Amino acid sequence: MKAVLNLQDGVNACIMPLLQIDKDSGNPKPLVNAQCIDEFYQGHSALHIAIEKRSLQCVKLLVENGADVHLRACGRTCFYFGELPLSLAACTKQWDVVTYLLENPHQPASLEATDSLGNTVLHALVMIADNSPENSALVIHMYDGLLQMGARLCPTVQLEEISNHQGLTPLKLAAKEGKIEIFRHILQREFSGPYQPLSRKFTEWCYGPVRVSLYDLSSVDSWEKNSVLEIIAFHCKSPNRHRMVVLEPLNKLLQEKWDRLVSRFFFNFACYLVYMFIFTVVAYHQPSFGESMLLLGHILILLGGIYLLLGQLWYFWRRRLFIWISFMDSYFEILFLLQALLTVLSQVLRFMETEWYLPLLVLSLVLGWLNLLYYTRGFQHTGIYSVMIQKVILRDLLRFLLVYLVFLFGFAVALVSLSAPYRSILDASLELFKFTIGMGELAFQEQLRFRGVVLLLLLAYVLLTYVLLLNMLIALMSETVNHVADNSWSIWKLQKAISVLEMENGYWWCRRKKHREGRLLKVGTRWCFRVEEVNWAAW
Amino acid sequence: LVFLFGFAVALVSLSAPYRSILDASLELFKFTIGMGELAFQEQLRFRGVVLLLLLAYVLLTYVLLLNMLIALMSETVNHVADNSWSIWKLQK
Repeated sequence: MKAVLNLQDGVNACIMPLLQIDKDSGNPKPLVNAQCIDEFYQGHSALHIAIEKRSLQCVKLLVENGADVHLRACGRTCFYFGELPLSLAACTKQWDVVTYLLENPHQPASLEATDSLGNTVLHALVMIADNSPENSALVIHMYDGLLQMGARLCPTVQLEEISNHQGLTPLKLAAKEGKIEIFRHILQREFSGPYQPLSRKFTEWCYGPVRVSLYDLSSVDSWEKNSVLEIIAFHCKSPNRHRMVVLEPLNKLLQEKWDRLVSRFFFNFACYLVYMFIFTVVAYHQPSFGESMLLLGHILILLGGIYLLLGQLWYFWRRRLFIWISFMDSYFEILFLLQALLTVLSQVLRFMETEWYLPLLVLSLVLGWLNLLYYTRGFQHTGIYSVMIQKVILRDLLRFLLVYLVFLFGFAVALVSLSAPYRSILDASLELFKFTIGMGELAFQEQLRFRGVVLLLLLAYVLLTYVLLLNMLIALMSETVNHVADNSWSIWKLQKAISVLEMENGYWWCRRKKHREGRLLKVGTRWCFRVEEVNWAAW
Repeated sequence: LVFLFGFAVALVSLSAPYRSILDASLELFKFTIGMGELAFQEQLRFRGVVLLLLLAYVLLTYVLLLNMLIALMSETVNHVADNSWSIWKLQK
């Protein structure tokens, strides 16, 4: 290794005696496939050094002498290249080296090898990719080159259908990690010519600016498990998961599924409005002819609460297991579960005959209408700007409230201790808050117990609560006036995609079957989806 | 409107507002102009929870108004660049 590890071009002249000095002399164990044991470069060996040095004669000589090509480096900020000499050559843009490594170097390398994680060269190229305009060209060029060469060498195996150790493929791995640049290229691979079979888009006809294409569909949820549509929507922690859903193969597919399931959305909306009206009417007409209807209303409310609780439970601990929270996009499922639990908790007290049921029955009424805003997503385009909520209030408003509560309680305790409350601090605490939203009461105590000393301290609480509000407003404005983007269409489309993917399964009591999109077309010896596209940017 | 009606009917059902819904709706709306009451009375059996409902109502109203103001500011930022004189000329 130290002989190879050099920067001079002439150091290849000293390995010539060493080739046969150790080869034909003892060495029960092999001579050249030695690996480092430093626990950070376990398996680095000597071939990796030769390949990394941008050298071609050294790697030729080592392979000729009998070096092993299937040697993996383990250990190790790390540099992940695929843990294989072929993957290392591919990732470093060495066409001459990679061609020789698998064409005929004696004991040729395999294009379908693993690296103890299930990844192959195609997985490694996707994983190291980037959204930068420079790396994308290299990744696409090498991916296409290796794909073309695989058919030339071994056309009996599909390199792009080899599963990872997590059940993933390069197409799905590019979607989970968020590599949009290599994802879009894979979805729209043309390859017109002798390499037509290894393509995914088959243009049908073109006339003027109009084109008609047939996209291949290995990314449809129906008749598939762990499909690309679920990975891009559920098992994806990336900020660009919304920009990967407006691509041409997916946009029309989601639109034709949303148009099919738009009646059930409003049917559920109506079935929820009727339930809320009945609940409000029953709650208003408290017991403290018409006596028979009250029992029926209570039974209906209990049944509705049980149904909602069962639905939310089946959603949580039976389908979206291993949620891992990530980012709280399920902002309304928790509220639905809370309302469903509170309703049944309030209604179960009839057997207990406890007067404490009245407050809870009120709370379920407050959340119910508050949950009605959930359905404001399919109603026209309403919801494109409704997503301007819960942007930073999850973080900024939390700190604002934490500071405000401390500044409230400290001043309240100070006012109580200094002094017109007598023994209770609740009165002063509520008066301090009423001084903000309402009118309040500003006076010199009760002209007793010294008095007047407490007034000077009150002049600072108002200033603090004013400046905190000003800072919060400034932060909110500075997060909106600048950094403003028209990327709302993508957010609304992602919300509609999630809703469509949820409604496709059906209800927990009547599991509806699946429906496959596209027709079983054939292009040569393949389900396809026809998309028209009009673009007046010709030339 | 739906927020105000839901809170008013909840407060009416809980027994601070009193009697019917229209007067309760007036009491809830009065908080928006600036004047409000938070004494929550003392003869009410279910006190405290009324205070929680009022706090939730005022917080929701404030956040809704802030979001509306932000949307108005964002909209006015866009179409202010070079359309002041032309509209007046078209009206003339």
